[PDB]
Amino acid sequence: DSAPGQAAVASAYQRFEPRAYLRNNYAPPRGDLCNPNGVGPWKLRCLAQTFATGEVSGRTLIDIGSGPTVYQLLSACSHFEDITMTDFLEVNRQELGRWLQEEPGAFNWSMYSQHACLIEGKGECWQDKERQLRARVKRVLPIDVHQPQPLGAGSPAPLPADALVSAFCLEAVSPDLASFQRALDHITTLLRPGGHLLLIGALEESWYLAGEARLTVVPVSEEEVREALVRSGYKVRDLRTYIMPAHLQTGVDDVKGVFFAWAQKV
Amino acid sequence: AAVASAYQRFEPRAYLRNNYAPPRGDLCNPNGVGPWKLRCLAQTFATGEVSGRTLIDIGSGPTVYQLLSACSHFEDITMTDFLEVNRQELGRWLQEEPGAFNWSMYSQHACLIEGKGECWQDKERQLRARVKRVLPIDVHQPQPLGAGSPAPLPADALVSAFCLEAVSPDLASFQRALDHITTLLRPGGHLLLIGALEESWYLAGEARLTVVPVSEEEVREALVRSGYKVRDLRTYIMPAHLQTGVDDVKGVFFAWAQKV
Ligand SMILES: Nc1ncnc2c1ncn2[C@@H]1O[C@H](CN(CCC[C@H]2CNCc3c2ccc(Cl)c3Cl)CC[C@H](N)C(=O)O)[C@@H](O)[C@H]1O
Ligand SMILES: Nc1ncnc2c1ncn2[C@@H]1O[C@H](CSCC[C@H](N)C(=O)O)[C@@H](O)[C@H]1O
Ligand SMILES: [K+]
Repeated sequence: DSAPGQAAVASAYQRFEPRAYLRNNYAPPRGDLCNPNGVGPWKLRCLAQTFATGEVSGRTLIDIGSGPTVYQLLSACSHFEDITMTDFLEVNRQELGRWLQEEPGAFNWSMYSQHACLIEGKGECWQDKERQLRARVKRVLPIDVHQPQPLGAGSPAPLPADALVSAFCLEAVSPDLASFQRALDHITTLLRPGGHLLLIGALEESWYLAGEARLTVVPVSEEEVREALVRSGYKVRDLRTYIMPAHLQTGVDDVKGVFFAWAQKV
Repeated sequence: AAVASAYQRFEPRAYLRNNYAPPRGDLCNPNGVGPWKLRCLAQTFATGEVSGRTLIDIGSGPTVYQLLSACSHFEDITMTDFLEVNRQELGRWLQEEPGAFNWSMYSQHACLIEGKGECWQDKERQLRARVKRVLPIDVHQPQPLGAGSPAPLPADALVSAFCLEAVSPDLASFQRALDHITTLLRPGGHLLLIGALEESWYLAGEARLTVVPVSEEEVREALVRSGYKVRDLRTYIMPAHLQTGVDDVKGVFFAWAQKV
């Protein structure tokens, strides 16, 4: 079973809104980094503090379902010299490309880049951060989390990878907890034993709007998320919860919170 | 008595490209003169020992960077300059009009050095908040603001960057103009002064201006001669890659002194 639900999301995402998605989630005021209790700051804080331990370093990194965004690698690029970026839609790989080349009409991430520099407290100016990322991002490859080999056979990516990053993928492209738990299993086939996984997801989210489609996805929870990481060969080192305030409960989702997980593969 | 007429020819927008656009205004290299200046101010304030209610910025010119670290410690500050073209240029930045100079790059790097987690927009609007007025001034006057000015004298603290040395023909009229502004300060109030070292001229478009060449120890002697006690005085040595054709400045000094 379970392949029908998956096919439902692949359909829902063919209506996907590359630049509309950014304007409505990462441009102000939904993305206001001035607010220190808010959600942009929190995600970036979790990423900066985790790499601050230095215990997550190496050679190769893979972003799992990057979408058309980068904030999730900002604090992370000073620590890996080979970044792999991935998404399922060509039109999202193409919007990232609009940003690696530095065109006008590419999304201005600079206000995230600065906040990350501020949190890391190393004196870095956001332009050198943005130059570092554009150096280390070596490839941008198609991804499907529901395959047994998510990039395909003989993929370009240097494998195994030393760590993994993923923001709002699995709980957002999986229709049932079984689909999730197996997708989490698929990407760990890419993480070398002893490497680290950094995850960010929605909590108790069952429906959201990708372009025009109203797709159906798993109401996942903090405790289910732990249980699923252990089930796949990790030990959970960190697991933090953000409670979604009233200021951003549009009517686009039933998202009640967001979680960050740091787990290491045994 | 003979006074620097040369300043009516001073283009503000060309001074701004000369000094605060890159290379000198590229804050990415941290051995550079821009970062260095901002550090001195943040460090002096992070002590909390400079604090109060009122602050006056003398010879501000068309610049604002010198109050970024400052506005978190004084609720009422006023900015001053001799020339109207400059008070107008501050006007357009504080009121957010167009044609206004983009200072964000400097706000950004001040939020970075302090490390309060500050949004650089919050820093900018806190300053626009706390600037109350933009008044003219002549530092050679025994009273440089005129009588009965809107300003709340005596201030808790003063700031001045690249002013006195850039407006005095010789050491003594500089030493005089320093005397002239100490009169503006509450005893026990603090002075934060930045200027050029062994500079003699600089360019501001068509204007070609004259500076008296001063040294670190000369700069110290003049502060005690005005009734100050220096709690810090440091020197930046202008590196080759910032020696362009806009002046002959050889270094930059910073001073933290307390009126006794
Ligand atoms: N089978 C598949 N296999 C592999 N990859 C697939 C598959 N199917 C689809 N993808 C690709 O996953 C990407 C999901 N993408 C948007 C979803 C998040 C969205 C959901 N609603 C709650 C949540 C939203 C985001 C922000 C917040 Cl705060 C909230 Cl509330 C992540 C964006 C980026 N990573 C980000 O961090 O913003 C997308 O680019 C697909 O193309
Ligand atoms: N006689 C005088 N009395 C007081 N200020 C004067 C003056 N003659 C010129 N000035 C001002 O002193 C400034 C010197 S350069 C401006 C320095 C400024 N604080 C900065 O950081 O860039 C000029 O703006 C000029 O208008
Ligand atoms: K000068």
